[PDB]
Amino acid sequence: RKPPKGMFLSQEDVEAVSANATAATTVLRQLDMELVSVKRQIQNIKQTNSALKEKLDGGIEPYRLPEVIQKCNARWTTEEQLLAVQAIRKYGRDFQAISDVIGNKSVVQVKNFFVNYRRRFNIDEVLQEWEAE
Amino acid sequence: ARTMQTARKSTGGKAP
Amino acid sequence: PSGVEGAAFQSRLPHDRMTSQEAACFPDIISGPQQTQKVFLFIRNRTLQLWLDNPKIQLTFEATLQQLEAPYNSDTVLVHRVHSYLERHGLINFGIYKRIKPLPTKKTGKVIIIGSGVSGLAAARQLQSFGMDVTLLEARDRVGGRVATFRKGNYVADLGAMVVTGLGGNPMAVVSKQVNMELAKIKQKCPLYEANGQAVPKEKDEMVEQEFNRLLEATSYLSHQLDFNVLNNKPVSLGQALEVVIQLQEKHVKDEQIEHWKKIVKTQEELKELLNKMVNLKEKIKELHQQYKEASEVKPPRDITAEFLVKSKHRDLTALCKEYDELAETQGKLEEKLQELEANPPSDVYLSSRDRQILDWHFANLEFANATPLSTLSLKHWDQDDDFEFTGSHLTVRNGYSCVPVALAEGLDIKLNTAVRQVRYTASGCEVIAVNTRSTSQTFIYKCDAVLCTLPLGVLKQQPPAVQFVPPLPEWKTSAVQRMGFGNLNKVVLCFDRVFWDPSVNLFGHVGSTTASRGELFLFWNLYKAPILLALVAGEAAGIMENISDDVIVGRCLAILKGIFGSSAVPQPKETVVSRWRADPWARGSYSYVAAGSSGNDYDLMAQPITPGPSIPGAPQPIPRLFFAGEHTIRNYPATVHGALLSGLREAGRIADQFLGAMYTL
Ligand SMILES: Cc1cc2c(cc1C)N(C[C@H](O)[C@H](O)[C@H](O)COP(=O)(O)OP(=O)(O)OC[C@H]1O[C@@H](n3cnc4c(N)ncnc43)[C@H](O)[C@@H]1O)c1[nH]c(=O)[nH]c(=O)c1N2C=O
Repeated sequence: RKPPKGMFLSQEDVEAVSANATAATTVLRQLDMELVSVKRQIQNIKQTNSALKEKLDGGIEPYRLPEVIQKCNARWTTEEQLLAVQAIRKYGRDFQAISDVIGNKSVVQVKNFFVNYRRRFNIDEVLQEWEAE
Repeated sequence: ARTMQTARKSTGGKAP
Repeated sequence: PSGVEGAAFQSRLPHDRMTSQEAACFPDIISGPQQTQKVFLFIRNRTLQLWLDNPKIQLTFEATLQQLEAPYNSDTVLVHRVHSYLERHGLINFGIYKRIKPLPTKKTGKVIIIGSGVSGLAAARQLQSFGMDVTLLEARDRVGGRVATFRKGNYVADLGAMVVTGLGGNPMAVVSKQVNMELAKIKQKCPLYEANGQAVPKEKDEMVEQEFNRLLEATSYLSHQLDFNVLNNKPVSLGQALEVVIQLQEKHVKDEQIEHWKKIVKTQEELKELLNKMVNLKEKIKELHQQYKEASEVKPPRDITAEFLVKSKHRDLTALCKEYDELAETQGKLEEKLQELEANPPSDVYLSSRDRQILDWHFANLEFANATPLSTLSLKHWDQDDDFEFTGSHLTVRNGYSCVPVALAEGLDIKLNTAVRQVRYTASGCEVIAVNTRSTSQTFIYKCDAVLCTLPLGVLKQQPPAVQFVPPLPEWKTSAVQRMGFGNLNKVVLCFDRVFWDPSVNLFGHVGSTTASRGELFLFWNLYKAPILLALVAGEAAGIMENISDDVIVGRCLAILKGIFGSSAVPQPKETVVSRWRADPWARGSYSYVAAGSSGNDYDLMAQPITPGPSIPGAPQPIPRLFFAGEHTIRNYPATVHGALLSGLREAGRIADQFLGAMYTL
């Protein structure tokens, strides 16, 4: 019913070695040049990737700034209220981004902030021009 | 034929 | 099996069922009542058991029925009907047995037997035992046909049959009990040795051989599963199947590498994509870092728009430093996954020229068993006789196999040096025209009732014909002779003055340098009591080596030995012998095979005797006058000696029934 394990004897393949005499040494060269054709293209992206690696030397260690460690307060200084209306104009609704700029306010306080002062700061007017970019 | 092999008798296609 | 059911197997017969031959002799019983059939099968097996129990002397019908046990020993007519069917088709009282009921005073019928061959000798004794006049025409000056025994001094070697393939259910076992025969087992252990003379290693020996058999089963699958037996309209040879199996494995090795390095380039290109984002991200990090430093230059206190611009660029720069690390986690996995795929590559190639050399030795081993190259062997039917293989060790005759035919031919009428030229079979009889091989003017005319023809298939296949059949053998017969195969196998014998080989090893190999030399002296044998080596030439090699001198052969032969045992160790041999069977006019080959396009069913056509045409027109269809026996005529056991022997018992039955009456079918 089935070949010995490891034998590969498909009906399709059998007609293919036997259509004619050298139809054997045909489809076995068809692989030796389809096996080098890839095998060069490895080294030929393997070397392009060795170039990109050289350009990324040392990483981004020159360009890091220390973490802004600061406990997270509850009252809204007129500074924090003003850092806020500007993040909303640069960050849309990404509260998460917004509560890093202010950095001692919480993503929740962020959400409440949008609610409480929406009439006063015309946050609506704000957000609609954020959308225009 | 196949019966004749006395050394290293082959297996494939037998009824074992 | 032991007991009565043992005897049925030792006689090549199912203990629990009637054979197709028992049916034509006993059709009132086979089609009768299920208990009936049982009673008969017991009578058969019980008799066989008696003969096989001590076959040195004749089994009278009296002795049988004496020992028969009630209720079986009641129906005496059935016992006669059974003791006759056995003795008649020679399942009992065949061989060299001291006769109880002495031979009849006056024989009836004349039978010329063409060839003092093993099949022919087998017939001669049965017909002579039956009460007929038997006379044998042999072309050689020695009795055995392809059982040749070279004898010189104490050196002894068979250039013909050499091994008994198993005593399980073998007729030859009975002969040994009757004949004096030194049967010694062959130990199957066979080392191998490549061209260098260095022994092969258990690693590769086993790696090769199992892949060989696996390749066999592959062809067997192609043959019976994919009905692969035609291609550009010809039949498929076993060799052709093998190379398409091998060529599909060399195909799969390449498909397997290609979808592996094609995995590497999929991950090289996931990395090439990855670095490109990293380099572009770094530039964005490099510039945001600038902008942050530039707006940090504005010193406190500052208004909130610029205080936002430092907070902002700081959050933006922490946002892209966080991306660039999750892209160096990801270069972590891919830089790893790509040493994975390089440290676990697949099989480098299907077979090393060191492998395919040791593989070509397993194909020489086939071409030895079939005495032909595998281009010729038929894909579906080459092994069709596998089911009747006997059981036990293979054995050898240390005192020379020829001791059997010489024992078999005692007391028969044999005319040596008598070359049959022409067989004339006519409605009233047969006349056989024979020259004397020494002085081929000298003519002999022999007249007889029926002619039993153990001519080897080669001699029949010969064109121009060694023997002319008057009238022509009909087209169904001649075409059965073209389709079949007679192949070739040769032996070199090397007779030294002392052992320089492993004496407890009976045989060892030699791997050949290319494919085309795979059978060239591929296997040696140490079987004879004296220090004798003996070496095979199978495959295409054996036919081609007939044209080379003994010296050249023995020279080559001697070399391979030196590479295995060392130049100092191997002395020049005292006497040496080289067979050339395709060259012998009383063989024209070695034994037979199922040629591509042939079947086991052409072997049956070779048995079917010939009944000549009416002499006077409008006369009644006559008797069948021309009979055939020999190793080439016996589908279930071809190419062997036991098989040839059986065939000549077959025609002793068939002849006696045709000329002395079927007295057991009432
Ligand atoms: C090299 C070799 C090795 C092995 C075997 C065989 C070989 C070759 N064979 C085959 C059988 O021997 C063979 O089939 C049978 O013996 C012939 O049994 P068979 O079917 O009777 O064939 P034959 O050749 O003896 O019959 C032909 C005879 O007829 C004669 N003859 C021919 N033409 C004639 C004419 N015109 N006039 C008069 N006489 C004529 C001729 O000289 C010869 O004596 C083995 N058999 C076995 O059992 N174990 C073995 O190991 C082996 N073997 C090794 O492996």
